[PDB]
Amino acid sequence: DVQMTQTPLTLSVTIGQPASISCESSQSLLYSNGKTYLNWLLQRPGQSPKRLIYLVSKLDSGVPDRFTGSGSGTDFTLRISRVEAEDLGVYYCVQGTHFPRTFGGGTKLEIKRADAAPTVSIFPPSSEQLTSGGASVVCFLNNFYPKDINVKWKIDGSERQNGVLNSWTDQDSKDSTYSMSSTLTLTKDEYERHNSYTCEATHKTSTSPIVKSFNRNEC
Amino acid sequence: GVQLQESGPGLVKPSQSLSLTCTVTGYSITSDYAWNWIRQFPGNKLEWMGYITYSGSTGYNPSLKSRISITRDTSKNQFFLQLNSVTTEDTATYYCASYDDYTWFTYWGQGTLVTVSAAKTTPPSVFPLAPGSAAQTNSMVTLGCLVKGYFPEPVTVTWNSGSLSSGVHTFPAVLQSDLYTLSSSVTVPSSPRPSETVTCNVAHPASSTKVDKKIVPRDC
Repeated sequence: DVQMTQTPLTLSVTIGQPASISCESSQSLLYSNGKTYLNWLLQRPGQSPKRLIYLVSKLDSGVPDRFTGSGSGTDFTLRISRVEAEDLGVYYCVQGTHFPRTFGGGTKLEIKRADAAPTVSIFPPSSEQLTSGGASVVCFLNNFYPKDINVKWKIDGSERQNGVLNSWTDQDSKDSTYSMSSTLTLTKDEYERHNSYTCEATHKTSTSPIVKSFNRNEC
Repeated sequence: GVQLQESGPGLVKPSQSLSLTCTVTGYSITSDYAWNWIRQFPGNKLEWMGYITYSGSTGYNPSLKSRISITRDTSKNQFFLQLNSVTTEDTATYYCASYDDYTWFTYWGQGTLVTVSAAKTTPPSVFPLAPGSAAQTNSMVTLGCLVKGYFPEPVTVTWNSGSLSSGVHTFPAVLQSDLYTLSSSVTVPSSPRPSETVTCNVAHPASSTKVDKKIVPRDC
């Protein structure tokens, strides 16, 4: 199998700046008819892969003039003269000269944007859930940047690691921010043996952590 | 234009056979090109499985060949994928695609998720998320829906039947104990809610479940 190696693994670039992705094959991708079958795909978040370039440097229909492909033999490069928000996603290198067809590992393009503080909201368990014998406390941290963030849960002031489920969305193409959901799940019995529930967020945009909480007294 | 659409079971028991269908509209599969099956594993890894050309000849990835088969139905304009003795390692998103490497013709399907597990299909429980110790004195109000305890993926979440689309954040599901938990949030100005109604609509095809949950202010 021909091995495709893409560099770098990730690329954080600001809008308007250039970006370059490299791809190397262990064997020459030159075919017996003189053509080199090397394509480039782009898989935007939540979408199927889409081919941008084929035969090394030919642009597929609809693909902006900003993209340019070059290379020969075993070394190929994809260049974007000016990055736009819609370019974010995962770029793949793929060869069709040797059997079986193989793809490179992928290069994730992230839009380097200005720092943005998260908007935190906390939610107590719904009455409907409490009836089932369970209790989930939810905390949303929306539209922030960079992606790095630390969320801590405190029940009656004590930190809780067990039973916490965290999930991040991919980078939003409209504002280039990320959002995060943190859910703390407890049994109805444990939820009722405590009073204060706190969601604490540590992010580079604030010197002190951002805190949201509620007590089972004011509902 | 040309359109490829995958269809098939979303859940398959281990050791059993997986069967998927790719329905092609807008172009005949006997005219030209190779019609492929490609799968994507969690983690972004892509793997070409095989193809059947317009002439009916097939080609399979050596790593699968012993248990893979691709056939077609020229009267319905469809080609199929059959993967035998599937294990948990075959869990992935399956795509059908058509291209030739030297022409402008390239089309990919939407992809379909296939989970291999012994776990049973379970409908989700939908809980409304409304503000707690507050009446929302700010300008914006964030609401949400918690979709808990379902299997397998995926579920679909819309707000107010799709009319409410801006300010929405639906988070990727997290697995725990053979069950998934997903959440979604929507932010609206203090003007609407609680005045105007805000409902989240969740659908779980695997269990043919469909539930609309209205978000109402808490009393307590």
